[PDB]
Amino acid sequence: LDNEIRIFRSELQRLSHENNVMLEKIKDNKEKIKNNR
Amino acid sequence: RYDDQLKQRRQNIRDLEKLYDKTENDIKALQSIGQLIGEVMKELSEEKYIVKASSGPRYIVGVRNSVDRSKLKKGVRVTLDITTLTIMRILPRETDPLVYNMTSFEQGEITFDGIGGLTEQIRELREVIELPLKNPEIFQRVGIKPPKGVLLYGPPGTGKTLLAKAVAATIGANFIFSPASGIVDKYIGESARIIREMFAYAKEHEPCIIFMDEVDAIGGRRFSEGTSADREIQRTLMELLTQMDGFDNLGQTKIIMATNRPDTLDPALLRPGRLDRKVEIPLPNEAGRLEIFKIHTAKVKKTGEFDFEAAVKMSDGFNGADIRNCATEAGFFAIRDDRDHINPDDLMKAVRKVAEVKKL
Ligand SMILES: Nc1ncnc2c1ncn2[C@@H]1O[C@H](COP(=O)(O)OP(=O)(O)O)[C@@H](O)[C@H]1O
Repeated sequence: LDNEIRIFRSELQRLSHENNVMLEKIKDNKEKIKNNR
Repeated sequence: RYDDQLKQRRQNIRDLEKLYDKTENDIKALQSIGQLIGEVMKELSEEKYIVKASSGPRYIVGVRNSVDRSKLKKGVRVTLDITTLTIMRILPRETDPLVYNMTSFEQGEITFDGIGGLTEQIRELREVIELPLKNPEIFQRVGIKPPKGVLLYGPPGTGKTLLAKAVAATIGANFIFSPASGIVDKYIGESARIIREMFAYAKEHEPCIIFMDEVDAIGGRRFSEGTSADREIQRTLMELLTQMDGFDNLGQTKIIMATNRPDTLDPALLRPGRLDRKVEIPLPNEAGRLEIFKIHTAKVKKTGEFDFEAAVKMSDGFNGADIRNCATEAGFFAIRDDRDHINPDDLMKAVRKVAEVKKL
């Protein structure tokens, strides 16, 4: 199962990119409301 | 090993797609700033209506493309912008369930009504009101015009609110009831809007009965000075009359009213042909009070006896609604003697205070 970690690490590298992205667009709106509050 | 470290991520992401869509929803609403509320007097053209705001003035306005000019007529409630003042949207059904509420099971056709006191009334209203509703295609060809309305007067403290609630429920009629207080208590100068809605709602749920107490409140000044400050106390009678004249008296809507002081009534209308049939109502008698005391007192853990007969013969000069008090006038002495099953001694001295309570 050597090819496992050579592969199933790749997806892990992806979802971190998927997480930090979605983590910010909410931060964007999270500040807007305070500007209009 | 390196699989579980990822399996927590597909859960992570979907746990944000929920979060995102919310924070993206709200901004989609904040741009949609508020509006202002009004009401209509009349109509002039599809390009120009009239309104009356909820803060005084009587603007003139235009109207947007979408809304049907058909539905826009008098009486309607309206919404519009703040600067241009152009009407866009409508909201009907000025709900106030504290005001009224339906009794659909009153359209059961077999409902219970077995409280005491009165039989010929429930016997006769059945005559006054059943036939014009169930198969009224005969009142025309015979020749006469049936009664558009009714009035039920009497002394206070008699429990008639439940009566009219009942007999329209056994007959199988959709009953609704609203006092004439909140319509003038909650709603000072926005009242008669409720009236017409109370009928339209009542219409499309035809057949149906009305009931409404404290009806002597519409009078107010009754044009006691003709000043333009009591427009509410004046118009609130107007919209009442114009609407009940609009029934045509076919046999799918009838009306009931009530108070204590019919001599205080406003026969500016409601006397001649609107509330045509006037019906007084009696008080109990030598056995009705046992027909009454068999109701309330029966519903509590007494000792079990029949001093009622020897009791009420001592009673006299006795109104009706003082009886929920009379039992509890005794209930406030059973607990004092640290009891569960009371005796008639509390009842034999029950009224002995209550007779003086009628003094003031
Ligand atoms: N005939 C009756 N049978 C049972 N209860 C009655 C009767 N008459 C009056 N009551 C009592 O009086 C109260 C209802 O009176 P109410 O509806 O206030 O009269 P009105 O509508 O004329 O003011 C209730 O608590 C009820 O138990």
